[PDB]
Amino acid sequence: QCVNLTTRTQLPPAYTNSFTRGVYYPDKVFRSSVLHSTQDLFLPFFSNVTWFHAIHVTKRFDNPVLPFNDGVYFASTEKSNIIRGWIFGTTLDSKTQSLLIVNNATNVVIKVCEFQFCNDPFLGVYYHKNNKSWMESEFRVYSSANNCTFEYVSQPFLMDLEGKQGNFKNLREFVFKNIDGYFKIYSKHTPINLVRDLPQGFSALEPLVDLPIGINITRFQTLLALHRSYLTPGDSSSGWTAGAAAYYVGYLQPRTFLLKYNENGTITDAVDCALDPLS
Amino acid sequence: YADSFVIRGDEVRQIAPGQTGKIADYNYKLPDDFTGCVIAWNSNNLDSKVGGNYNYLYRLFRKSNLKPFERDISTEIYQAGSTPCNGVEGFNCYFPLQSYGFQPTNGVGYQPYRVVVLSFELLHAPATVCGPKKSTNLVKNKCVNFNFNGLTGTGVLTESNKKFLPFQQFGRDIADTTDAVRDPQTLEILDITPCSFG
Amino acid sequence: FASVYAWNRKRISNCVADYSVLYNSASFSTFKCYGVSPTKLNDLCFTNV
Ligand SMILES: *[C@@H]1O[C@H](CO)[C@@H](O[C@@H]2O[C@H](CO)[C@@H](O)[C@H](O)[C@H]2NC(C)=O)[C@H](O)[C@H]1NC(C)=O
Ligand SMILES: CCCCC/C=C\C/C=C\CCCCCCCC(=O)O
Ligand SMILES: *[C@@H]1O[C@H](CO)[C@@H](O)[C@H](O)[C@H]1NC(C)=O
Ligand SMILES: *[C@@H]1O[C@H](CO)[C@@H](O)[C@H](O)[C@H]1NC(C)=O
Ligand SMILES: *[C@@H]1O[C@H](CO)[C@@H](O)[C@H](O)[C@H]1NC(C)=O
Ligand SMILES: *[C@@H]1O[C@H](CO)[C@@H](O)[C@H](O)[C@H]1NC(C)=O
Ligand SMILES: *[C@@H]1O[C@H](CO)[C@@H](O)[C@H](O)[C@H]1NC(C)=O
Ligand SMILES: *[C@@H]1O[C@H](CO)[C@@H](O)[C@H](O)[C@H]1NC(C)=O
Ligand SMILES: *[C@@H]1O[C@H](CO)[C@@H](O)[C@H](O)[C@H]1NC(C)=O
Repeated sequence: QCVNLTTRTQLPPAYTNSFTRGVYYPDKVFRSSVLHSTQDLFLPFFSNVTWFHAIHVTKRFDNPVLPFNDGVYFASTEKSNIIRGWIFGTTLDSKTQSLLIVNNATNVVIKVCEFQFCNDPFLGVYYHKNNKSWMESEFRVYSSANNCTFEYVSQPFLMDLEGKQGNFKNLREFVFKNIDGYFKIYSKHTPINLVRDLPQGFSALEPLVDLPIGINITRFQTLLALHRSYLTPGDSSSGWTAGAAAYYVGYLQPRTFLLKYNENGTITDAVDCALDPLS
Repeated sequence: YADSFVIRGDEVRQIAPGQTGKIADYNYKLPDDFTGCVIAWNSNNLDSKVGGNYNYLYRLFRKSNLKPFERDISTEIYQAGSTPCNGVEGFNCYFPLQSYGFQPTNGVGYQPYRVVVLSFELLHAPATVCGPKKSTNLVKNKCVNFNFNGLTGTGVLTESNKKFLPFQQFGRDIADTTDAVRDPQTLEILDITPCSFG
Repeated sequence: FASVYAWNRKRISNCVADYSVLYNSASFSTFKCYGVSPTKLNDLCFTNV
C-alpha cells in the first residue's frame, strides 16, 4: 500500500511574514509582573516563513521534504483536520532510525524505529452518502518498521473528520527542538476566524513533551489527509480531492528576547533585542 | 532515566564528560553539562563463557563522533578507502560492528563490566522520585525551616493568590529567590516571606 | 621496553597524529593529559614532541 500521487498542478513557493509569532515559556518557573531577559532558540520577529496549502478547484497537495536546521516553528490554519503529524529523520529510508508522530482518527502514535517511508505518505478519509459518515480509510506512510526503540500510544478517542465549508477556525502552533537526544515539543491552540495569510497577535506556547529518542534529525515532512468519495473516480492515484488547509514553516535561531509577565503569570509581550537599534 | 550497557574493563574510564576513545566517540557520549551518577561493577561471573561470549558488540568505525545521548544502530558498510563498496564488505570496506570476546581467564582489563548511568534534574520542576525522608504537617504563619521537594529554606508560609500552570512547582521573584511554592500533597500555593525585618 | 631507571626518550616529527588507528589493537588502562583537553587533540598541532 504505497502510491505516487498525480493530478497536481505546478506553482512556485509562497512566503509570508511572522508578526511576532513563536514565543514559548523557557522554563517551568512562575513569574509575575516582571520583565525577564532570556537567550534561547527563538523565531526572529518579522521573519520570512514559507507557506504551503492544498485547495482543489487547481489541486495543491504540498508535503515536500523540508530541512530541520536548528528547530522548527510550525503553524497550521484549518477547519477540517487535514494535517495529522510529521516524520523526522535524516534519510527516511530504513538505513537509519526515524521518528513518526501521527494522529489516527482514534489515537496519537509516537514511534522511533526504522521506517521505509514512501515518496508520498498520507492518510485518507472516505465519504459515503448512503451511510451518513466520513470514515478513516487509508494509512499509507511506511512499508516496514524493523528495530523500534521508543513507542507511545495515547488513550483512544474519535475525531470528527467531517469536511466543513466555512473559514479557517483553528490555529495550532508547535515548536520542535532537538537537543541532547531530547525532542522537545511546545504547543498552543487558538480559535480564529480567518481566510488566509497567518494572522498577527501574540500567544506564548506552553511545554507539551520531551521525548527521549536519541536520534539524528536533519529533515522532516508533513502528513496530510486525503478525501475520497463518489465524486473522485480516478483509480487510486488520480481519484482524490485535497480539502482545505494551510501551514507555515519557519526556523529558529539563538536570540535574546525580553519577555513580559503580567500579574497572573502569563507572557503577554516580548522584545527581540536584535531586530533593530530601537529594540 | 537509567541507561544500561556492558563494556570492557578498560573503557569504564571513558564514561565521563569530555572523554575520547572509541566508546565515547562512536558508542555512548555524555553531555558536558551532565547531572547524575555513573555506576559500574565487574560482571565476569555472568557475561563470560569458557569458549567465549560474542553476544556483546561495539561500533569500531564511524564517519563522525556522536552527539550527547545519541544512539546509532545502523549497520552499513564503512568505506575507509577511496572506492565505493556497494555493501559487499571487501578490501578497505569494513563491517562497522565488532564483538567483545569475554572469557573467564581474561585480564581484569578485558573482563566485562556492567554500567548504569542515572540522569535527572534537580529543583526546578515537579518531581516524583524523592528519597526516604518523611513528611510532617504544614505550619503556617510562623517562622520555620522548610524542605519542599528537596528545596530547603527558612521563612514564614502564608496562603497565596498566585495560580500556577500545571507544569510549574516553584515561583521566583526579580532577585531570583523562591517566593512561592506548590505544596506537593495538598496542591495549594503558598507564599514564602523572610523572617528578619526592621 | 626500557628499564625505568634508564627510560627511553624518542623524538617525533613530521607526521599526522591520527590516533584512531590505535582503536583496534590497543587498550589502555590509564590515559590522562595535562594542559590540554582530550577532545581538542584532533584540532591542534604540536611542537617539540
Ligand atoms: C496524600 O495522602 C493524604 C493522606 O495521607 C490524602 O489526604 C486526604 O485527602 C482527602 C481529600 O480528598 C481527605 O478527605 C482525607 O481526609 C485526607 N486524608 C488525610 C489522612 O488527611 C491525600 O489526598 C493524598 N494525596 C492525593 C493526591 O490524593
Ligand atoms: C609517536 C606517538 C604519536 C605522538 C602524537 C603526539 C600528540 C598526539 C596527542 C595525543 C595522542 C594520544 C594517543 C593515545 C590515544 C588513546 C585514545 C583513548 O583510548 O583514549
Ligand atoms: C515513485 O516514484 C519514484 C521516482 O520518483 C520511483 O523511484 C518509485 O519506484 C515510484 N514508486 C511507485 C509506487 O510508483
Ligand atoms: C523571502 O525570501 C525570498 C528569497 O528569494 C524572497 O524572494 C522574498 O521576497 C522574501 N520575502 C519577504 C517577505 O521578504
Ligand atoms: C492507529 O495506528 C496505531 C499504530 O500501531 C494502531 O495501534 C491503532 O490501532 C490505529 N488506530 C486504530 C483505530 O486502530
Ligand atoms: C457505512 O457504510 C460503508 C459502506 O458504504 C461501510 O464500509 C462502513 O463500515 C459503514 N459504517 C457504519 C457505521 O455503518
Ligand atoms: C535490526 O534488524 C537487523 C536485520 O533484521 C538485525 O540484524 C539487527 O540485529 C536488528 N537490530 C537489533 C538492535 O537487534
Ligand atoms: C488575569 O488578568 C486579566 C487581565 O490581564 C484579568 O482579566 C483576569 O480576571 C485575571 N485573572 C484572574 C481573575 O485571576
Ligand atoms: C546527521 O546526519 C547527517 C546526514 O547528512 C550526517 O552528515 C551527520 O554527521 C549526522 N550527525 C552527526 C553528529 O554526525
